[PDB]
Amino acid sequence: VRINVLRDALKSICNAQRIGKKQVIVRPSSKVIIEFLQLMQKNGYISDFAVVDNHRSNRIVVNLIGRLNKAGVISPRFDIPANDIEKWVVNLLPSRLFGHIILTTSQGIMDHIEAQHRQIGGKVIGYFY
Amino acid sequence: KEADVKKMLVATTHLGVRNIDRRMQFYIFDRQKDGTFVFNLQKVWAKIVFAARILVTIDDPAEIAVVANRPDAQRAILKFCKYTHATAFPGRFIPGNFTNRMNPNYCEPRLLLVNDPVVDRQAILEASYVNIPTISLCNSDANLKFIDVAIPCNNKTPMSIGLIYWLLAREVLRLKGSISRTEEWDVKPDLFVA
Amino acid sequence: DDIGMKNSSGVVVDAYIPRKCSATNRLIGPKDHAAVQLSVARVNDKGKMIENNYVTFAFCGAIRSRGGVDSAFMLLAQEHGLMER
Amino acid sequence: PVKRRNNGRSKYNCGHTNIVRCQNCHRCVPKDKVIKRFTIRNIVDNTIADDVLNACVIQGFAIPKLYNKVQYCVSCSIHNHIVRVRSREDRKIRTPP
Amino acid sequence: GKVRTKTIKRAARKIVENNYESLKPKDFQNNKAICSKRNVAIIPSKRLRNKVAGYVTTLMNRVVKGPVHGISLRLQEEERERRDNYAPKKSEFDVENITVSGATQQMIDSIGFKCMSTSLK
Amino acid sequence: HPSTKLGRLVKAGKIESLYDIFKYSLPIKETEIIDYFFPKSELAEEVCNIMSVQKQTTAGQRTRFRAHVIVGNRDGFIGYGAGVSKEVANAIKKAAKNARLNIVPVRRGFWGGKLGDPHTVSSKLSGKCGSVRVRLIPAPRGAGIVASPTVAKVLEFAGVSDVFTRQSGHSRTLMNSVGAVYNALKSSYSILTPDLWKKEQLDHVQDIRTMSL
Amino acid sequence: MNVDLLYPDPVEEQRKHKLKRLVQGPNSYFLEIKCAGCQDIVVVYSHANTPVFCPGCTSQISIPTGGKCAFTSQVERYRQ
RNA sequence: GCGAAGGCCGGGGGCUAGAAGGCGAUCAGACACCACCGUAUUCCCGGCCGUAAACGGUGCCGCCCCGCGGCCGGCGCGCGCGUCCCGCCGGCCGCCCAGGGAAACCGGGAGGCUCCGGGCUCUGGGGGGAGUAUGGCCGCAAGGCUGAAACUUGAAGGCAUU
RNA sequence: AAAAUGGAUAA
Repeated sequence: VRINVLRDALKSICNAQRIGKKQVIVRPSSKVIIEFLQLMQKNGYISDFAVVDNHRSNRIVVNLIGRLNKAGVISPRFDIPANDIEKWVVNLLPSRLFGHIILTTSQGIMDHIEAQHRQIGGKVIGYFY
Repeated sequence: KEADVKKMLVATTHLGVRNIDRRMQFYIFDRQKDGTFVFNLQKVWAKIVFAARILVTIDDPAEIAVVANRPDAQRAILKFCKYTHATAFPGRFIPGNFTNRMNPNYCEPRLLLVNDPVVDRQAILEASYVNIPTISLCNSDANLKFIDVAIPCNNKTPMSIGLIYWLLAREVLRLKGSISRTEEWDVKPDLFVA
Repeated sequence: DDIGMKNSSGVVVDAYIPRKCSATNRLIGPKDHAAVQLSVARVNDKGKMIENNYVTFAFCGAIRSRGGVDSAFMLLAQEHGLMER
Repeated sequence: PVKRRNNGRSKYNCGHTNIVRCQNCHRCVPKDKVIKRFTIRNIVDNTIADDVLNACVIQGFAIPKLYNKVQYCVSCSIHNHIVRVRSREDRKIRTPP
Repeated sequence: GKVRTKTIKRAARKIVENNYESLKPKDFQNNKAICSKRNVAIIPSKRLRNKVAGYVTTLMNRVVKGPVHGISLRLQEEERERRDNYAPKKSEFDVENITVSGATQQMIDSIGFKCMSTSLK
Repeated sequence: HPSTKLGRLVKAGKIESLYDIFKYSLPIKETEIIDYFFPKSELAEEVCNIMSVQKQTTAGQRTRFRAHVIVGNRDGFIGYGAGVSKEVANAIKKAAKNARLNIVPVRRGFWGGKLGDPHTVSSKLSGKCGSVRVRLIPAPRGAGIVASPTVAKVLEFAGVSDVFTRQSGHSRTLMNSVGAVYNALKSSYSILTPDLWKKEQLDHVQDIRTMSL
Repeated sequence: MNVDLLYPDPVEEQRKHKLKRLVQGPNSYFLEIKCAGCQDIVVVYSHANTPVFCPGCTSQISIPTGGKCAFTSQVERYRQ
């Protein structure tokens, strides 16, 4: 059984960007995997994305400007205390200055900076750098 | 040019070997009754004219050196080296010609031109160590490693190697405007044959 | 484009900045050997002459080893336009 | 260390092979670890090449030829020199010599 | 059993390419004079002079008939040059090829000029 | 003479500043060139472990000595190269020569606050050589260099004075521990960040091999 | 050739497996047969793995096959 | 639930090999190896037993991952029309691009990890003592499964190079 | 065809 849609899909993005693979393919698509990609495209780590709505699992198209290093998901999706979002940042972030950890908060899918600006905490979904 | 296309079809340059790779499928054209591959000559011109274009970039054409270990060829390289201003590095490659500060044949070329990677692999390998962009001219089976560009060509007959070397040199000099400028070439197609 | 790390003042403070591969955007390495800033030459055509000034393409060291440096080139100069489709 | 990837046998996808015995040792080695080189030879030694045919009354009779596979054990073979101890580089090459 | 030492072989090669005309195919003594002729070459000791002389007489035989590589002669480079720079009296190779290969026709069709379409065919 | 095409260009001054040569990734094989390009305190050096190396042959055992030398300047430059020779001192000289050729540019970094001039490392740069796996983690201003006594001093010559390290493997090996860190320190420039993602440059006529004095 | 997955050449999708297509769907289609009294369309399953019978007749129009079903009488291509 | 081989229980069998046993040579002594003879066994039907270098010494599903291949089972499209050519899937395999690892080397993973987090399960923690003792439990037994401690010792051990 | 052995301790 495909236990996690996001992990395989994020490994596949990263796999394409080591082989260059300007055009990348994600086969199983979930709303969260779209929300992760808009967050990435808005950041600019990935250039853009789309999904071909075949009337089954909706396959996803990924376009990467090629400037990508490691993009992995953190599951088990531990909820993080708002005060200690940084301890997870120390382990998963290259430099406190750059990088992003996408969390899920009630207000909506939000990145590490937005969470501490609102002083809020959420379940870790993944790290994109 | 229809008379050069007739010459290219005469050279049998449009012939290929058994199989191609992901990169080579671009130059592939068709399958014969026996099964070796064939190449579209449009791909031959773009690659050879591109090679002419890229070859004028480095001042001191000895720096755009030529290396080959193919019996049918070497002579064509030895004719190109004469018609252009390049230096041939043929026969035994002397592995470590490019490296070794005290090498009898110290070589530091700025660009490289080969007869093909498979015939002498040391040549293409010796690009990575010495920071050198490398070019070769290959048949349908193409191990395209380290090579900026590669040109589909038979590389099976002295005549085929000769006519692509003639077409390259004619274009290299014509693209420069040094001679010909698309006029009858100063040397014949048969001059480069072994 | 203000490329490079900066202080609170905003001047580039990371000393040397490595160039980027044209096809993968990976930074050409400090001791990477295969990656090269080779130059491609345009022609007047009516002039039929080199104009002395022309574009350069950096082929990343990794792509050279991977073997895709050739198919990358046709695309690199296709967007530039000098090479045909 | 694994001297060879085949691990010394050609057993692939089965997990079992039928077992035979060395012509010499009579050691039982599964079909996969067996030399098995096919033999075809004239029944009288080629030294009696045509001496027999000149002696043979019947016209156009050809000397009978044996067509027997010889199955030897690995241990028996190296000591009878049917195959030698190859070098690390030499082991991968096949091409029956 | 006799095989020559490297010192003799190396010098002998120099003496055969320094002067092929002066050296002799069978006369060891003519070569012996050239081997020990002060400015031409010096061999310390007669036996070493004799050693080079025997080889330079055999090497003279080698150069005379089908010379092995590593030896240079004035005539050899010039004589080779004439054959390499000889182009066919008239290059009859191009002519009209005729006999079209089976699918080669499409490649000419797909580049804008037909190579005498159905004339070589 | 100057043996290399780059070596003559360096003495001539056609290509100047070590940082420019590193930018074009030109292999440097001339020892004399580094001393000419940088005369500032020459290079600070350390002789890390001259190990004893042996080959048992017939009657007795041959004993070469293998030495690893750290040569560096606190301008984001660290040099780690080694040499082995029968003479113990000669090995050190051969190592210093190697240490000159493989001097590697270190990016250097600014932490959460860019208060002044770079003393921190760039990202959590990580390199492994042998079995020793080491990650250089950026550290706060007051944090200095935390690592093995020998590994930390390699960092001081590199010029990072704000780093955190956790090397894992057979660390007792001076040969690969201080070697794995060298891979990490060089990796500093191989890594990339969003400002570095901006596409510019491609000056073309600036190729070191193209330049002729 | 800078084709990307978003628009794959039709032949590529037609060559690949009907599940491994950027748009997955039916490999099979409806192919006509000809019967007594009919010059018009007599559509049938292209890959019938079961017997179809001559309209108003006892004999079976399509032979059973794991793949596309074969026929013993005159037949008409796809849809017309 | 099934599970090689050997064992064992009750019937049968009984050719050949052949645990034991005798025997010759064999050597200092061989009661070992090599001959010769031979019971159990091998064979069969109903039972137990529950082990193996049960091996790919690589758990189980899941997904991406580079070219050259061989075989194999369906399954297609064009060619002249062949048991062709390109392949599409499920396997069987050889070489191996990345990449990994102490390396041998895996690379259809032993890759996508210190830039560590798809899920479920077992199992280990220096080397002996020790699969030992005992407490069970299962078995006709032989034994299997679970499973100690006291005590000792500085190396044991992997792949490599000379 | 027949061949077993070599104290400890440093070198």
